Amino acid sequence: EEKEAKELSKMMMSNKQRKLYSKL
Amino acid sequence: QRVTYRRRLAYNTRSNRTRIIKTPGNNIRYLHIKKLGTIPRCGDTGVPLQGIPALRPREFARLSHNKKTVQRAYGGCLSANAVKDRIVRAFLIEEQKIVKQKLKQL
Amino acid sequence: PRQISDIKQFLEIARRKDATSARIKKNTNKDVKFKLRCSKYLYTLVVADAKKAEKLRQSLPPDLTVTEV
Amino acid sequence: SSLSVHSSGDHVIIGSYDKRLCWFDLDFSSKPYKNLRYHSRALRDVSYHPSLPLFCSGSDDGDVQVFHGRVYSDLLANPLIVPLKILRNHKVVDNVGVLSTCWHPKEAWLFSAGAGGEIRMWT
Amino acid sequence: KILKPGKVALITRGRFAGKKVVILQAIDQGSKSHPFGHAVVAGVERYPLKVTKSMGAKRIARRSRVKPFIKVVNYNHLMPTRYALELDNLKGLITADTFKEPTQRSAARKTVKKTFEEKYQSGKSAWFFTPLRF
RNA sequence: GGACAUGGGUUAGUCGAUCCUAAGAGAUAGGGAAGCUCCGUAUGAAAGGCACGAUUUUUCGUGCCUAUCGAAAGGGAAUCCGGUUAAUAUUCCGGAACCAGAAGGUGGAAUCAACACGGCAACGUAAAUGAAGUUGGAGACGUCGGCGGGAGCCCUGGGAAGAGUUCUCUUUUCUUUUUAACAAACCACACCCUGAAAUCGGUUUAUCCGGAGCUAGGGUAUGGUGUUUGGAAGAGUUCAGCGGCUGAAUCCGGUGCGCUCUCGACGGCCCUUGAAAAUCCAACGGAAGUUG
Repeated sequence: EEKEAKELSKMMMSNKQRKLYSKL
Repeated sequence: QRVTYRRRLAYNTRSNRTRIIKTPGNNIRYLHIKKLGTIPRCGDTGVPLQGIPALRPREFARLSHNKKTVQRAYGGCLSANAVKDRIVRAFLIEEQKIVKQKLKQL
Repeated sequence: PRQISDIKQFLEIARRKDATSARIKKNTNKDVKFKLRCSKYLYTLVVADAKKAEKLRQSLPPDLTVTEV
Repeated sequence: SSLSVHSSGDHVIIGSYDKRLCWFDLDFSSKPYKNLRYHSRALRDVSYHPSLPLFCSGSDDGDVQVFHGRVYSDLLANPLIVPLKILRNHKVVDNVGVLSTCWHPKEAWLFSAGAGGEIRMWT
Repeated sequence: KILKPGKVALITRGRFAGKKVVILQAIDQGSKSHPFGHAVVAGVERYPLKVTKSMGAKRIARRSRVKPFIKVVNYNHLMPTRYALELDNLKGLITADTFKEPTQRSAARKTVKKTFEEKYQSGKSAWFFTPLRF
């Protein structure tokens, strides 16, 4: 479940908010 | 059917340009049209530039950057042959002054 | 005015909030015109097929105001 | 790079050297319905399974990306594109990876061709 | 025979006009895809900026970065030049197979970029890395 | 009755004025003149700016470079169709667009190979940072002559609706057969590529062109008053009924030393060579610069 939760970045560009996951 | 000017300007002038249309109501009418646009001239040879439309000056402001330019040095300012002559002449004269510098330094 | 050649584009523009009303125009050649009044353009989709016509009409959102010829 | 066509004929998938998979819905827009930029190298081939709602993309990085694409004839039902698997452990020779991918006509079997001369049958 | 692998030249036609390139390999005979005397070249698309005694190593490195390009160019569109640039890293990496294979095209472009980095940093071919003002 | 009396009537982001400059007017600096006032318009003027900085002796330093008025025929941002009143319409009404300015928002594009790729090339693509400075273009241009293209008009062969004529003749005489701005897609003298041309060829109505690359072949650009569709047939028009409503039709083509306008490519003429400026765009330059 974690792999698909972490890799679900469909076409969203600016909506992609993996900045928070990369710092926090 | 005869027509009239749509404006209060008589006197067909270079700004009072009209065109004949048939309206969906079966009427012959004038449409007042603007002067034709101009393709930008080349800066060195003076010929029209290739790849750019013929618009009025203010009308150019509505185009994107690529539509007003050519992807080359001086694109939208000089023609291809003018740019090529600039490139060759620059390089050759730089070669000349290098040779003269070598000759005169000794 | 704008012509739309894609049905799902017509639905997407209808989904967009700028859509205000819709007209269904039945022509004499059994071709329907689905017209959508937006803020800036009248988007028109020419559907020549009858079965695609009414499935699209029921596909249109219920909140949108659809009007007869 | 390459193109594949849905069996229904209303959907097209475009593989690109720009590391992008382009899903086009022919009844939606001339613009791509979805863009996917997961591959790290130029994407070589895209193929849709003739029967099962799965499609795959083979790129030069050696990874084969497997997607589940569900298509309904309804106008409301936009195609559902979801990641399903990322097949790895494929060699890269002369900076060339997965060159061609093919789908079994009956079951979910994927044939992948590498640059080293190996054919992988992912079951 | 003034156009040989390793000769510096100038491009006068195309997007990369006025840029200095090195003849990677000459196809003077021609090819089926290019029925003329073409030659593949590697050039500098964005020349590095000038540097000074001052500025930190960060700024000097930031201004010393170089963006290359690789292109098949006709002889009539190339202007040959007396200076010559050679390095064994850039011998034989390019071919027709490289152009068809886009990943190889990008890989060759990156290799040309890196090779130009050590060359510029080492201070060789300063003329080749100096932009031409026309 | 344009007379007399009483009321009513002119609706604009898009049409003009306003903006710009022209010839020319006209302050200021100055100098004349007893003065009224005259001359003078970047001149014998200290005629204003812009940028950098841990804040500098918490009393500022370091750099870098011209009024105004004057055009309802000149230049110039952007609107069309149908309808409507007793009288107003590109102004109102319905429908459909467009321009400029402003802010942030959404989607996409570039970027850890900082500021995109393709095409041999002409150059193309939905994007694709660019300060000071400099430079270029557009705006922006005579007159005449034919040639070619388009549009409207004129003309014309059928079809369909009514109408005129009908002693006789006339498959006919007439009328109606309409499609705007705007939006999208489409569309070949200049330029490029290969190739090297005399037994010289190509070619216009008009003899120009070619080893400074002809012919030929393949490309690129320019691109509507063109075609196809949206607008848009629901409109307008024509006819048949009904008591506002209901039925139909609004079709398919030709032609040209034709007319008006316009466009294109040319030719002629001058001891005549046939505005400026506001505005607008571009280039060169390279300042700055997992998030951002």
